[PDB]
Amino acid sequence: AKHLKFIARTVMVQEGNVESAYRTLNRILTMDGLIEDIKHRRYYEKPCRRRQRESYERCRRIYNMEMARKINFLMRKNRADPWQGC
Amino acid sequence: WLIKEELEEMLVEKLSDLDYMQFIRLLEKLLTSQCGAAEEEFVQRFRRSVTLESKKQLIEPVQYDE
Repeated sequence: AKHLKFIARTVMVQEGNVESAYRTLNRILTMDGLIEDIKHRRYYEKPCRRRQRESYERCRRIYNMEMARKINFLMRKNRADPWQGC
Repeated sequence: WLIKEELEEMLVEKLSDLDYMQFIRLLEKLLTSQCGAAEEEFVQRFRRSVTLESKKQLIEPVQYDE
């Protein structure tokens, strides 16, 4: 309200491609967490519920990152069979 | 290639389906190489000739009347 306008969350259109400009804006707001934030704010999430979801999201990210690391590590041996027949 | 039931008789043993595949996968890997004469008599022991039937139509004889 007190800030300058047409700086925040503003994307310029290139060659009249408004679809690509909108997708870039949506990707910006998504990566910064604004889209999920706006959605969660339509109805009040109670503090006990927010902590439970934040704890679940933090544990799921850890488990997913740890499962990706294991697959990356254990995919080095995906090469062809060196001792086929034995 | 011979079928599992024919390999199971050359060996006189019982084989799984995957046991059969692994043996065949290993023979194909032997053909792709520069196999010599000694390495060719061995593979032919496991190649059974497949007889291809002729689909060509049999022609009736041409007869002559009185």
